Amino acid sequence: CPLMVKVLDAVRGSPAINVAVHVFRKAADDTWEPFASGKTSESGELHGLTTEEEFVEGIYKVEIDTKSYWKALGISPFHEHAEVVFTANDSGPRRYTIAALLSPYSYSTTAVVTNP
Amino acid sequence: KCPLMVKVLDAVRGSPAINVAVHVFRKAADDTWEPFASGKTSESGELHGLTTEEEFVEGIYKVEIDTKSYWKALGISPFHEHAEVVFTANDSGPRRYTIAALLSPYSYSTTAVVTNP
Amino acid sequence: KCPLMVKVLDAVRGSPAINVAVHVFRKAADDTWEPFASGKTSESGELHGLTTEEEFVEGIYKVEIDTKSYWKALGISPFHEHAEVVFTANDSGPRRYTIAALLSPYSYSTTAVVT
Amino acid sequence: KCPLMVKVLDAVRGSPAINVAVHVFRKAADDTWEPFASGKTSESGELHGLTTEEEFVEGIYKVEIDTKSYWKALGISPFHEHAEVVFTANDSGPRRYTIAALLSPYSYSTTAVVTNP
Repeated sequence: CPLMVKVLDAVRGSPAINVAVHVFRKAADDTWEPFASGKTSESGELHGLTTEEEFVEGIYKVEIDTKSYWKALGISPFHEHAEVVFTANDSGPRRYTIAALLSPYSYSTTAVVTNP
Repeated sequence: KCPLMVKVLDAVRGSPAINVAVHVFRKAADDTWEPFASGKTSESGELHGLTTEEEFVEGIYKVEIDTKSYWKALGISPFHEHAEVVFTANDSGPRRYTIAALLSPYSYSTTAVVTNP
Repeated sequence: KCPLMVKVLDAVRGSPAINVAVHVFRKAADDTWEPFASGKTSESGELHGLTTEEEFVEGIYKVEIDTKSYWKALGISPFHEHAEVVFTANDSGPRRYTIAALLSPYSYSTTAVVT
Repeated sequence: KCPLMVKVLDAVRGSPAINVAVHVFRKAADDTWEPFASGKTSESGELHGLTTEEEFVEGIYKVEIDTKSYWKALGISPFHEHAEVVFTANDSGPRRYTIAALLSPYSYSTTAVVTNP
């Protein structure tokens, strides 16, 4: 699990469940080609969408379908989705995880990176 | 601009919090918090003139924001009773401090920015 | 009364970010982003005049903040290439939108305020 | 499991905040905070097994994080003296509590997630 995305719902005080996660990689033609997709559990965490072998150096992008969740929960959201664009494995392999705290019309993204 | 400013924004409505009790305390020689200044948040959420620059001496200060009052009125059950921030003041010169709070029913974030007059 | 305002702060130095490039795009009918506006962040970190109220159509918008450029000079290698904020503007009608982004070398938070 | 857990990160370094002191106080009937539990944040940046469910009671609590000491060790000048989270525990029934804090030299955020076990 080189990449893991954790999603939490602030207003409900419970992990956000059933939000779509989509991962893209920048290609040589500066175009985003799909990399992986996932579905977040009731624990609020989606993992295993990427393996170390498939993961390689490049500029990625993670999309979280925060729009559909709040319609399902009945809230009108401001943000269509959350996008986190970052270079990966610039100097050797590393472990990247992206945490997202979600509210209607407000969200935060934090990334902690460990070498092993 | 006052040396201490407090701004609160609401996540659920995307608007600044209105009518939130804010309390300021100052440390004492006996390590006991003493009341320093109290205010009521406006609709804009920005409060100025709470403490005068001359009456803002170097020391340890605490600012509290009434989280329960805002949410018990609007109808959402709070997780936090209130938000408290503690910091040193006037270590070197009379700087201006701004304390910004992003408010959510079960979360909040606090940031501090300093401006030199 | 600029409908779109971008506010950027630097948590590491506790001061507003200075000399930050910001770009704004609007989605086209071909589902492709097309440049809409751009600017340069001042010392205060608050930007105005990026767009006009009259020329603010009801479409999907994206805001890009050149986080990598800022922290490259300051000497701390940043995690994020940049910051992206995607939203559907003028869903119910004209209004004022404020986008506030708190920056850290390895984290950032975005909050939206409507007048 | 553990009724209350506190998990802390660092923002500028992109690493968990290690060697950070955590102190928990419980409010008394005399409005006096009693030292309830104290711990040190692990290398993973999280603290677990802080309180027993039997020891945990239905009252107002408080969590303190030693922000000042952490930045002194790493060599960066911090703004905040400490981080304080206050809430009402077991208002209705026993539930799991998790308090998350993301630290930066001049800002920090606190989020709380509660689920019925």
